[PDB]
Amino acid sequence: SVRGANPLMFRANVLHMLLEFVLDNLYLNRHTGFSQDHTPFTEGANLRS
Amino acid sequence: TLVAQISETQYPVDRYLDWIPSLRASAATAATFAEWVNTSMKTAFDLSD
Amino acid sequence: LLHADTPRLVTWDAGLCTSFKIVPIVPAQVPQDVLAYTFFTSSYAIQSP
Amino acid sequence: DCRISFGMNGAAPMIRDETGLMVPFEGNWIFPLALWQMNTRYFNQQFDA
Repeated sequence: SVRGANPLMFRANVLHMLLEFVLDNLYLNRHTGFSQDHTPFTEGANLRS
Repeated sequence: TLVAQISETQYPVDRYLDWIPSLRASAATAATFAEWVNTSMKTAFDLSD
Repeated sequence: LLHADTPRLVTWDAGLCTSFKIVPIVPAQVPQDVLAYTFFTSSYAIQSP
Repeated sequence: DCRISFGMNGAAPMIRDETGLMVPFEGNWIFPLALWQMNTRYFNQQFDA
């Protein structure tokens, strides 16, 4: 059936899912740029672009 | 003298227009203000360099 | 042995560092015959977090 | 914090005071200019009448 799965193999599938979660997030955050707020909604905060 | 009026600088100068609303200018905001001061004096004294 | 593939270690990301998102499941109840439509902020096209 | 609540079944609408109280749409009020700038569209609909 295309709508069923073997219940005795959930742990194996879940374990592989967690490994995929970690691998997909192996990145470094990058500094892009900023600009000051021209509106009074914030007290002159610097906002990322 | 003029930049200290619209920013947070320890330069000792008498503030006479503190009742006029303004914001705490950042480097980018102050740079545009400084550019305007530059051109104004250049036109008055007829400078091109 | 002569030439082995070099893995990609350094990769850069310039977006939000999140992996969880919020999705609506059932639409709201606007308009309704209890509260006028002027109450809701969606009537003013205000963006919401 | 100036959240506005509609009244039910003939009750008058109320707005939040700085101390936290709810007051009806009458009397003498004191508003910083930033408040009207944030909610220019909403305040016009509710207050003009």
